[PDB]
Amino acid sequence: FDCCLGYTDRILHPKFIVGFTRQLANEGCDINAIIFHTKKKLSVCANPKQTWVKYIVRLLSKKVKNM
Amino acid sequence: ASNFDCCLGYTDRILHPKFIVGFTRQLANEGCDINAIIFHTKKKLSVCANPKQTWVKYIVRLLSKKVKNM
Repeated sequence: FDCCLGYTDRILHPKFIVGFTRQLANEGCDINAIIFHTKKKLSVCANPKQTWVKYIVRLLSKKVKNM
Repeated sequence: ASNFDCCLGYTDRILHPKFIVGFTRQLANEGCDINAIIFHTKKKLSVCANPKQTWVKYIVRLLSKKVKNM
């Protein structure tokens, strides 16, 4: 994605996610977004304020501590 | 589908947090030889980084804390 202009409505499970990128408003794009990177080598634009989005990011972060 | 582009080693060049916009985790238990943190940048040039290093752990934690507050 160059800029996310809209968001997915489909909740993903944490096991499917290998990473994320943050898009910030006024840093090249007009809205904020979390871009999830999946095990299928696809990406998904997600609403940063949604619970499931924060949940995946929290779990990814905790795993990195185990590394 | 294709096999993942494993990092085989880690950069020695520490990056400023302001240039890191995301990361992907590479896990040895998913078949690559080593664990790695693959940092993503605005230019789309990704960097292989050592998960045990302080500069890496800081940036991963910082991105995560910022996301929580968004």
